[PDB]
Amino acid sequence: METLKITVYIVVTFFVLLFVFGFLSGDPARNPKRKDL
Amino acid sequence: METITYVFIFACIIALFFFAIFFREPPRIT
Amino acid sequence: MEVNQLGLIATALFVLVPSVFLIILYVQTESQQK
Amino acid sequence: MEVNQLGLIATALFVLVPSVFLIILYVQTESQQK
Amino acid sequence: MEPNPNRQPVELNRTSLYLGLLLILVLALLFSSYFFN
Amino acid sequence: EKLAFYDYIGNNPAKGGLFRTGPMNKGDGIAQAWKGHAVFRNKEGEELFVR
Amino acid sequence: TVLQRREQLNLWEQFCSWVTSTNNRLYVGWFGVLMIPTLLAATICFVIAFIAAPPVDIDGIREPVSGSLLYGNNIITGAVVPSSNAIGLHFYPIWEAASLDEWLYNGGPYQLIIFHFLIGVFCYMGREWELSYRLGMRPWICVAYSAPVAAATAVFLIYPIGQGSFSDGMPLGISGTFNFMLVFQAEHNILMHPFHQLGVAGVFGGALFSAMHGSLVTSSLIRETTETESANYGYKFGQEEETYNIVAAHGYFGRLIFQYASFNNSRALHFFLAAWPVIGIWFTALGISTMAFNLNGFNFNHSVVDAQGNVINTWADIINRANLGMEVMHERNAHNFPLDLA
Amino acid sequence: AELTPEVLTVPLNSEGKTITLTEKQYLEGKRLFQYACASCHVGGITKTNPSLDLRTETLALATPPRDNIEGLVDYMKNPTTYDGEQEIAEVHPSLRSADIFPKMRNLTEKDLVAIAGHILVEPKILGDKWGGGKVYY
Amino acid sequence: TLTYDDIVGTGLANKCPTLDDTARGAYPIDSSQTYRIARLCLQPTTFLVKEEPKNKRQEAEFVPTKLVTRETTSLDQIQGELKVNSDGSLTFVEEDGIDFQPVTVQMAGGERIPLLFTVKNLVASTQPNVTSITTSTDFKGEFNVPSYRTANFLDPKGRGLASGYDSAIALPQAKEEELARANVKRFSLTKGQISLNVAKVDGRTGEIAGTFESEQLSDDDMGAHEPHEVKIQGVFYASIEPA
Amino acid sequence: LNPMWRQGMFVLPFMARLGVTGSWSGWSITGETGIDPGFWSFEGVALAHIV
Amino acid sequence: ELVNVVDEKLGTAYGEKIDLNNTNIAAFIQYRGLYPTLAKLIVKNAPYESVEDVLNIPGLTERQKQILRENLEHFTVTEVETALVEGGDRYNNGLYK
Ligand code: CLA
Ligand code: CLA
Ligand code: CLA
Ligand code: CLA
Ligand SMILES: CC(C)=CCC/C(C)=C/CC/C(C)=C/CC/C(C)=C/CC/C(C)=C/CC/C(C)=C/CC/C(C)=C/CC/C(C)=C/CC/C(C)=C/CC1=CC(=O)C(C)=C(C)C1=O
Ligand SMILES: CCCCCCCCCCCCCCCC(=O)OC[C@H](CO[C@@H]1O[C@H](CS(=O)(=O)O)[C@@H](O)[C@H](O)[C@H]1O)OC(=O)CCCCCCCCCCCCCCC
Ligand SMILES: CCCCCCCCCCCCCCCC(=O)OC[C@H](COP(=O)(O)OC[C@@H](O)CO)OC(=O)CCCCCCCCCCCCCCC
Ligand code: HEC
Ligand SMILES: CCCCCCCCCCCCO[C@@H]1O[C@H](CO)[C@@H](O[C@H]2O[C@H](CO)[C@@H](O)[C@H](O)[C@H]2O)[C@H](O)[C@H]1O
Ligand SMILES: CCCCCCCCCCCCO[C@@H]1O[C@H](CO)[C@@H](O[C@H]2O[C@H](CO)[C@@H](O)[C@H](O)[C@H]2O)[C@H](O)[C@H]1O
Ligand SMILES: CCCCCCCS[C@@H]1O[C@H](CO)[C@@H](O)[C@H](O)[C@H]1O
Ligand SMILES: CCCCCCCS[C@@H]1O[C@H](CO)[C@@H](O)[C@H](O)[C@H]1O
Ligand code: OEX
Ligand SMILES: [Ca+2]
Ligand SMILES: [Cl-]
Ligand SMILES: [Cl-]
Repeated sequence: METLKITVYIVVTFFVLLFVFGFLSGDPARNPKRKDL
Repeated sequence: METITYVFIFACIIALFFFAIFFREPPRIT
Repeated sequence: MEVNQLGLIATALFVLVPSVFLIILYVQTESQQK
Repeated sequence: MEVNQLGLIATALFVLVPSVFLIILYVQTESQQK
Repeated sequence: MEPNPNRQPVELNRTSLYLGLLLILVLALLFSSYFFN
Repeated sequence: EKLAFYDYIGNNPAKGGLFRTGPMNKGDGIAQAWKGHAVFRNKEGEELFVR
Repeated sequence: TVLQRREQLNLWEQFCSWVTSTNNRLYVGWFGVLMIPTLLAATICFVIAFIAAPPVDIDGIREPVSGSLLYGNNIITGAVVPSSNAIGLHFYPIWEAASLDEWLYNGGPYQLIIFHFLIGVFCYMGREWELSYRLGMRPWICVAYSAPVAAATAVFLIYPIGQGSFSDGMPLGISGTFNFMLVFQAEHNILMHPFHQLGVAGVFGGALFSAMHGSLVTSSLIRETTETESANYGYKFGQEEETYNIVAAHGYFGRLIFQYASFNNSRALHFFLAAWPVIGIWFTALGISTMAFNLNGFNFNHSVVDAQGNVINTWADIINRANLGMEVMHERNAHNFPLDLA
Repeated sequence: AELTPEVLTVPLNSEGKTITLTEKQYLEGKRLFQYACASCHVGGITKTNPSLDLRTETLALATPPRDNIEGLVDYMKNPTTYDGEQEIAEVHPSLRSADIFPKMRNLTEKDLVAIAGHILVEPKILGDKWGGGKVYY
Repeated sequence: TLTYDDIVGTGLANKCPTLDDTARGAYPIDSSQTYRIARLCLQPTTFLVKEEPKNKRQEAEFVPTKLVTRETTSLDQIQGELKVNSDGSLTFVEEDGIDFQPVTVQMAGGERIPLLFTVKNLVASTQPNVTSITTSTDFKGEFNVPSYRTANFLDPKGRGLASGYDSAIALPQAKEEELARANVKRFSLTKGQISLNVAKVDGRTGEIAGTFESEQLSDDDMGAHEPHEVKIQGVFYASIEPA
Repeated sequence: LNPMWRQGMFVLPFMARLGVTGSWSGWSITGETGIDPGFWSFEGVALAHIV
Repeated sequence: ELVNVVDEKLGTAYGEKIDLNNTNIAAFIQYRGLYPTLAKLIVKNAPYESVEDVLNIPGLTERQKQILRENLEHFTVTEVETALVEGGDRYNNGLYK
């Protein structure tokens, strides 16, 4: 159960970090019109 | 036999989802 | 569980007969001259 | 008579599945251009 | 996608339909007694 | 009892039928217990054996 | 270490470009990065539990309720059963149980499913915003979808929180849904609550307006086909011209009622089609979410009294008799004291 | 049906003397009963002890008898258990414990008489519904 | 030393107090003075259930089980008279306490066995001539095992003993004799047995601790099916005081 | 007296032949209780084949 | 055969009077002077071989004994029924209004 807990914690942290750094990576500029936001 | 029947129908529905999305008639502008 | 003994064939034919009707119509549409 | 309770659906699908296969194939042959 | 050159049309003429339905129905008439047992 | 149960023709695989479907338990039943070894004797007390 | 950071940085940018690509068959996006694993986890656990989970002690009284198909249910009676009342609002992941057998007895699957499901649909809502931004659309489809999201959140999260137990969240099943509705009426008189009445106007009206709009556009399609063709072939995907005569449609509807009851402005009309059901569902979601804190439907029990002081019953009092029947019977082994206070 | 002087005539004491309440008295008693008592005694039951109700037949068998104005007024000053053996002002609102049950403060003799009259009149109007609980709703 | 907030959520609240390894003393008994057990605690560590074989001659064994109702199993705050008998033996007479817990354990293969783990109305006695309680003192006794559900409990079709329907109302014209065992609820009352093996004694404080083994029947679902035989092993703690 | 071959089991003996003998529910085909098969129980084998 | 023991008890004096060995304590409210003081003493000191044994409860006052004698006509005794006395049901049997 301990191994499963640590595994899930890592898995969740992984996806949440992708989400956060993803939206930090100049997301306003990812659109078809004014890409200089 | 009942459980098999319910799960069979469900599984056919999931398969249908797959074909309806990935093997749809492609929308085409003419 | 003591289910109706005809429930299985009722459900199978309910699925099979109209599905087959549609499949017949679809395939013979695809095979028509395009 | 105390017959096998799956005998009915076994016989029904034995007839229907290959018969439907043949009907699908026949009808889509007829609908091909002549 | 570019079309697959190996496709071929399939046919079942009417006589073959009748022959096949006869085979299936007679096989059913034969084996059904054993399915009911 | 496991050894006695092997010495019983209902577990012989050459006793079935092509359309006798399902588990062996559907035929003779679900085996519960060995009844014990039957010894037959006549009125003179000679031991007799069933063919 | 030197330019290696730039080989890592462009690789990150390639990943960002793929995640946010307008050319994936299914849009991924940053919301999709959270949505995809949580919906898959919830779906997989739900399917396995619906087929095979053993009975669950929903009300914490060692009285396990069977929800799965293999344990004697059909499609209509089956459910994934809410977690035990002994757990209450405590967080009960797999690793808090001594065993999977314990986790199953106590309704662990329910919590795993609803929490992943709710993350998933909140991210599905964010994803609807995100793709509209990538496509150069206006942004508010996600606002319409916030109505079903609010409603799901009310029955799986807000109501359990107010009542102090996920054992009172809506079960994941067809008959379990009806059980939730009946007990809700007994304990909150939701039928007499104006937010549920708005909900009904929202869905009755949405269905009415769907049929109305559908019939009026269909009624005024321009002839582009013969009688042996489906009229649907008279429209070609992406054509510039409108496919029906909205002047004809308005001329019909304006005479059906009167001229000024009919929309001639297609944008006003389609805003109305959006707003009516969406607002109705917002209010009914708020109904569940505020009856979660026991501000309940109107209570006119014994409101009408004659000159001597005898109660003169109204239809509200007959409703009360039905509510009492459900109240006294529900969870027949769970109450030891005279008031059902949650 | 009407709220008549006969309906409003209730036993004053255990010796058979009656009193005829005014319609104003009854309505004040009903208002005061809601103000200080209905949180536990709505409809003549007792939420924190459902074994004891406010039916006249029950009050008649209490010790001392509570099926009359003076008995009920005495109860609101110095409540006892059903057998009269223990004084329960520490856990039941009364004039004696108005310091800890502040809604009893400023209640006059007339107020207690009105509350008592309401309790005796209400079953004459409602019958078994008074003290009946949800079965009778 | 520990407070509720130190303990809450840890599982320690389901554990009985323990004694140090140094507690191997002797608690003197004065035959002229009366005694009581001020607190008896029983913490089960193993639930075994006797298998029910098909062969009526294969000796059945107690097999291990999985607890599925979490850390809700211990008996505690039990008190009663500790009598000094003519022969110097002691007899504990249980008077009150949290002396039962419903418990569900699961056999291999999934079968759930609910039981009312209990020492209700325990009377347990030592050997004679117990002039002091030592790590050689033992208690043996019997207790009552009442029905796992009490008389108001209603089955899923609303049938019960002191309440509920008395028939299968969803089968209005079915024959009733075949459903009698499900329709007519019965209230079980059986006997259990327990042994307490004292392993530690604090002679100064009157505290003792050790292991127990108890045997009793499981839930019979108000007569609907045969109960199973259960063996419970665990640890115990007791504080003795003059009364 | 009720082993797999009396019960019409066809793939169970093939899993057992190569060392899969326990269920996640705690039993083993040799009659043990409280065994831990790890992932590779009969159920884990079945799941692996579905995936 | 199989018998519901509570329904059976309704055919005895338990169904007609307050059974000092079985009836739930709220029934003592039916008569003057019995609840709660005597009712508690009666339930605690049960069972009784005959109704008159209720007069021998240790510690009764002289007035309490007089009150009990006045109410013996409303009492009965039958054999203790486990289903009615387990669960603390004589003190709270799950019935309110
Ligand atoms: C190698 C193949 C194989 C074998 C040896 C087994 C063996 C077994 N199966 Mg499994 N099974 C299999 C494949 C197999 N199965 C497949 C592919 C499926 C999916 C359909 C199943 C689904 C299945 C189920 C649901 C069950 C079994 C059960 C069993 C047991 C009973 C078998 C029985 O009664 O058969 C009966 C065999 C027959 C009646 C023979 C049929 C002969 C056909 C009809 C002849 C057709 C002739 C044809 C039409 C001629 C055309 C002529 C034309 C060319 C001119 C036995 C251990 C049973 C069991 O006990 O489970 C615990 C059981 O309930 N099996
Ligand atoms: C998007 C991926 C994702 C997310 C968000 C979750 C979320 C959850 N999982 Mg699931 N899971 C996933 C994928 C995910 N899972 C996958 C791929 C698997 C298969 C390996 C699982 C297998 C699994 C199991 C078997 C179980 C869970 C459980 C849970 C719940 C507890 C998790 C926890 O304690 O984390 C620990 C918390 C952290 C690690 C926090 C670190 C993250 C950052 C630093 C902080 C985030 C929180 C904060 C509010 C910031 C939010 C930012 C926001 C703007 C995005 C939670 C609902 C449990 C459950 O459902 O309980 C009922 C459970 O038993 N998961
Ligand atoms: C003729 C039958 C009839 C009528 C007139 C109504 C009418 C109503 N129902 Mg009921 N209902 C019915 C049958 C009917 N119902 C049946 C058979 C069932 C199932 C048994 C229900 C179940 C039901 C539920 C559960 C609820 C209602 C509710 C309502 C109210 C809102 C309905 C709504 O928005 O629909 C959608 C229709 C529209 C959005 C179009 C507008 C409709 C309005 C009412 C017409 C206005 C006319 C106007 C005042 C006239 C002026 C003329 C002008 C030219 C001067 C409305 C009073 C709700 C309620 O009670 O709220 C208080 C509610 O919660 N209905
Ligand atoms: C004619 C009578 C009538 C009518 C018209 C209604 C109508 C309604 N009731 Mg009321 N009710 C009634 C009688 C009625 N009721 C009676 C008699 C009782 C007492 C027995 C009740 C007690 C009651 C309760 C307790 C509740 C309702 C609620 C509702 C609303 C339910 C629909 C909804 O919330 O959509 C909103 C949309 C959703 C809930 C969908 C969420 C979708 C999520 C986000 C995604 C799901 C994806 C899915 C899993 C997979 C999709 C497929 C896949 C292939 C992609 C609707 C307004 C519910 C409500 O107000 O909820 C807020 C509610 O909780 N009613
Ligand atoms: C025997 C005797 C005496 C006989 C005499 C008979 C006689 C001659 C009488 C004449 C005198 C006379 C008429 C007297 C009248 C008496 C009288 C008042 C009777 C009462 C009748 C009455 C109350 C009727 C009520 C009708 C009623 C409630 C109407 C409400 C209308 C209503 C709620 C409308 C909803 C408003 C709204 C915005 C709806 C939009 C819905 C929708 C989706 C539209 C979609 C849509 C709209 C478009 O617009 C176009 C374009 C397209 C594309 C499209 O999608
Ligand atoms: C017991 C648990 C077991 C679970 C195990 C699950 C693990 C799966 C691993 C295998 C993955 C392969 C599958 C790919 C299928 C696919 O979508 O391709 C379709 C395209 C093709 O990929 C495209 O592929 C192209 C290259 S090529 O086609 O591969 O050559 C490439 O050009 C393009 O960028 C790329 O997008 O992929 C995409 O459009 C982008 C990713 C799609 C995101 C998937 C969404 C899943 C949501 C689930 C929500 C709940 C579902 C329940 C509802 C019933
Ligand atoms: C698990 C799911 C499995 C699903 C399987 C579904 C499909 C299986 C069924 C296939 C059936 C095929 C039948 C084809 C039938 C058919 O097409 O025949 C005619 C066919 C003629 O073929 P030709 O080469 O002339 O091509 C014409 C084309 O149009 C055919 O596609 O010959 C054959 O197919 C050879 C086999 C002949 C068999 C003939 C037997 C007829 C005799 C009647 C016997 C009964 C009476 C006996 C009296 C005693
Ligand atoms: C809840 C907190 C209560 C409020 C507020 C009031 N009463 Fe009460 N009442 C309550 C209890 C628990 C009991 C039973 C006490 C016991 O142990 O005997 C009672 C009893 C009475 C009675 C006696 C009823 C009988 O049949 O003998 C009377 C007459 C009574 N209560 C009147 C009363 C009035 C007038 C109140 C408002 C001023 C009132 N009660 C408040 C609980 C509570
Ligand atoms: C729980 C986690 C907490 C994290 C807290 C973060 C604190 C702030 C640290 C910011 C780190 C992210 O730093 C951010 O990364 C991405 C990729 O590397 C950079 O680069 C991004 O922006 C540029 C400019 O729009 C885009 O052209 C480019 O496509 C994109 O990759 C951002 O310009 C930088 O600002
Ligand atoms: C439960 C029982 C289920 C049994 C199901 C059996 C399904 C069998 C499916 C048969 C599929 C036939 O596949 C079909 O072949 C025909 C030719 O034969 C193709 O048709 C193609 O050839 C023809 C003839 O030259 C052209 O006129 C046509 O324009 C061209 O598309 C179809 O594009 C294809 O859809
Ligand atoms: C994809 C695998 C699905 C897991 C199947 C359910 C868990 S495993 C399942 O549990 C049952 C009850 O304990 C047992 O009776 C049975 O023998 C066992 O196979
Ligand atoms: C698809 C879900 C996969 C779940 C994985 C659970 C691993 S479980 C783990 O596995 C080991 C290897 O078999 C065993 O030795 C060990 O005893 C067991 O606990
Ligand atoms: O859990 Mn489901 O239900 Ca909400 O109230 Mn209280 O708790 Mn139970 O009773 Mn009524
Ligand atoms: Ca020892
Ligand atoms: Cl319920
Ligand atoms: Cl309660």
